[PDB]
Amino acid sequence: ASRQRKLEALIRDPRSPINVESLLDGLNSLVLDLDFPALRKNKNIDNFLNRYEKIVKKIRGLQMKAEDYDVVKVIGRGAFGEVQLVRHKASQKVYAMKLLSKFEMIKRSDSAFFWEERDIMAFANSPWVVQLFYAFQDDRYLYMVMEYMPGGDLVNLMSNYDVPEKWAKFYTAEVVLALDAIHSMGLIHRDVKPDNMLLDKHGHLKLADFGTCMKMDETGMVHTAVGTPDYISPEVLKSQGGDGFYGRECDWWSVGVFLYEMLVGDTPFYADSLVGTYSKIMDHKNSLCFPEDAEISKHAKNLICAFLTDREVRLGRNGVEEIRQHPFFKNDQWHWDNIRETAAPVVPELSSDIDSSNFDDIEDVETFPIPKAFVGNQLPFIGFTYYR
Amino acid sequence: ASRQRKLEALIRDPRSPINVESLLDGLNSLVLDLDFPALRKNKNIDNFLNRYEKIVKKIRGLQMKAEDYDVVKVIGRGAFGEVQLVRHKASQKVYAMKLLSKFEMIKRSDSAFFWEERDIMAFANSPWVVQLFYAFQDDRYLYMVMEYMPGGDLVNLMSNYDVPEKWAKFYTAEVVLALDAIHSMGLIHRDVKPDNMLLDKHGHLKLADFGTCMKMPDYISPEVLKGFYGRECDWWSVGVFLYEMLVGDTPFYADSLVGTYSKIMDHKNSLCFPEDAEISKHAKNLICAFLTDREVRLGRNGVEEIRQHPFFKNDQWHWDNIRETAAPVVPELSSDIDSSNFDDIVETFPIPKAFVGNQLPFIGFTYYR
Ligand SMILES: COc1cccc([C@@H](C)NC(=O)c2ccc(-c3ccnc(F)c3)nc2)c1
Ligand SMILES: COc1cccc([C@@H](C)NC(=O)c2ccc(-c3ccnc(F)c3)nc2)c1
Repeated sequence: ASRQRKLEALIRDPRSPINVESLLDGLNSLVLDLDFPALRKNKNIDNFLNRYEKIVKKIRGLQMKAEDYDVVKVIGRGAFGEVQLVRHKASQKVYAMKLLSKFEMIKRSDSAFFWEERDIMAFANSPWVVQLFYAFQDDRYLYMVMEYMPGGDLVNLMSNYDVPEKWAKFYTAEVVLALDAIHSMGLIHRDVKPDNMLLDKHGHLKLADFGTCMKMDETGMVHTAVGTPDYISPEVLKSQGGDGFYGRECDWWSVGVFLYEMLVGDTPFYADSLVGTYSKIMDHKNSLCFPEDAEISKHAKNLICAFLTDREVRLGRNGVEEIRQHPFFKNDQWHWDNIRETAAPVVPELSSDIDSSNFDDIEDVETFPIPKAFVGNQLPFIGFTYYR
Repeated sequence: ASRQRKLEALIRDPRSPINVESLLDGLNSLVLDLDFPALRKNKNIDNFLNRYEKIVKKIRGLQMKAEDYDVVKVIGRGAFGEVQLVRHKASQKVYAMKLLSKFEMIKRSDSAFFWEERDIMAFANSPWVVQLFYAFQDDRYLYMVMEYMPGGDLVNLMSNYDVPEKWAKFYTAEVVLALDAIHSMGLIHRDVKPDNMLLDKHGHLKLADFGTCMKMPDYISPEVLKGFYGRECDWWSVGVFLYEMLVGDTPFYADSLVGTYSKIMDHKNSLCFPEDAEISKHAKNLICAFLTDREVRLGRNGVEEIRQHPFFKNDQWHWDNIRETAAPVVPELSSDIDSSNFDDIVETFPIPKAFVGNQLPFIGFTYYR
């Protein structure tokens, strides 16, 4: 039949919401939401659960789960969970596994952010994005098994090394190509910073933490929770108070803040309080001054000022090409088409497959209540499971 | 990787409860049970339905449905629905489609019977069972698309024809082989009768109506008229069937129902063959062999003792080739929608306040051959 080929095409497609893994999540979520002593007083619910008792226990055994991975060490912490350095028990392969608590996401009213984060890492097929091999879930958490990045974040690098300009040219250029890939996918990052810039086994850049990512409207804009204030742009610091819009330019601001921090040493709009940091970002024409002691070229000064302006005249409105032709980026080391295949400034010297010397030691769990009626706490997480 | 091959094996298997069609039923049922104005006041339910709004409307369009079939005529009626003679709009192929109301099955507390009925017709792969090509559903009904049997039931045949013994030998033997196939599958029919015995385009037998089937009042046996009971209760009804064709009336007939029940319990005394009736000694012997107490009945120790009974001897057919020989009454049918051998023959669920789950018993019913 002509309709049956169209139906089988939808189920085979991994982007589709009615794939085999998503359909299995629907069944697991339905049984998890229904299987309680109170809800089994309903005749329809009791007879359904008894039919699907044995097969759901079988599928839970066969499907991927937290018990398949040994937790080596906690390597990062966030709002709704943590990032664990893990080893798969069967294959002995090392991964970085991000956890996200379902209770905390439901409680704090933020349970849509992970969809774009899963899709960016799973489906970008880009060397600038951290690849997602497996996504899975249980009653408590969502899991995202990713390629481990043993070189560590760019906060680690700036603390340990006094960064010269040739190194800054490299890492900025990689950030430019990384954001261009995200902008090409139809997305604004909203939270570009050294914490979200990770270094691989070879010392080359990939981006992680795509929680603040939102898909652009048809114009190239987006219309509500924010990152750290040091790297946030002034147009974002007005839109948060009542409606407001902003485009890809807000990411390019943060590249200017990033390029300032490596060369100078401190953040350009730094203050003791948070209110001071916000005020300096709004007054960026007057407050942006380069320290006289600081070792910075004229071209790098020019590029930071080109990024750190009002949105309407900023560098990166009219494509990436104007950023790429800027004289700062000229060198006799790499070109734009081959930067990721050249030798990195800092190649990590790693002692083992579970070496986390480039990550700092992380310092050290309420569940859902057993409900009276149907609440549907697992329904927002149907479709999350993914197998490469 | 070893677990993923086992998981994909379960989903590919059409007998399995977690196949692709059953998983799609789970999604459709979840959306049907949840999509109401009251339940959308829950944030989790509203955001789930908005994600799966467009794709569920798309799958409902692509999947099989009642609108794909033109209803020619209603050919039977039952407790929870009807049997429609139908034609598929695309292919122009004629089928018999059984409807079953979801409201009536939920209300009267009987919503497990259809599983064995679907599985018997879908998966028997036997010439004695009516084949199920497609099973599907909507919010209101379950549907079972079957091969049309234009020869009609054996009630039709006994009314129209005065049935001789050579004809009775044939139709009884086909019933014996038909029940043997059902008994081989691990099932007791519980309701063997002329209404449930249909004749195909060639005048050969298939069984329909497998509602009373479970896995191991004119026609009901005395052991059922109280406990537990085996395959022997079907073999009683073959004796009642063989009596009705040769004699003309039911052996334990009464005016009231209470009279019919009493005569079945007193079957040693009440079973008398009319003196006017044209019946052999061997056919008398076989009816009496079937119409006894369960403990000494014909058909306890396999079908072989029934097959070797002298009544069934003839110079027409053998047991291995009976269904390939010429039938007694071959139907003379004028068209693919001829229903001359069939006689001429709606409250919904309330919009609920909370989650009730009225579609949950019907998850897994959809089947595509
Ligand atoms: C809002 O809920 C959250 C819960 C947990 C964490 C976070 C944020 C703060 N962290 C990340 O997104 C994040 C994700 C991957 C990695 C990573 C990737 C590859 N190799 C590594 F070695 C580490 N690092 C950091 C947020
Ligand atoms: C449970 O509620 C019910 C709802 C409707 C009906 C019935 C029972 C009484 N009828 C049947 O089962 C039944 C009878 C004949 C045919 C059939 C099969 C093939 N070719 C035909 F021409 C007719 N198919 C099915 C019960």
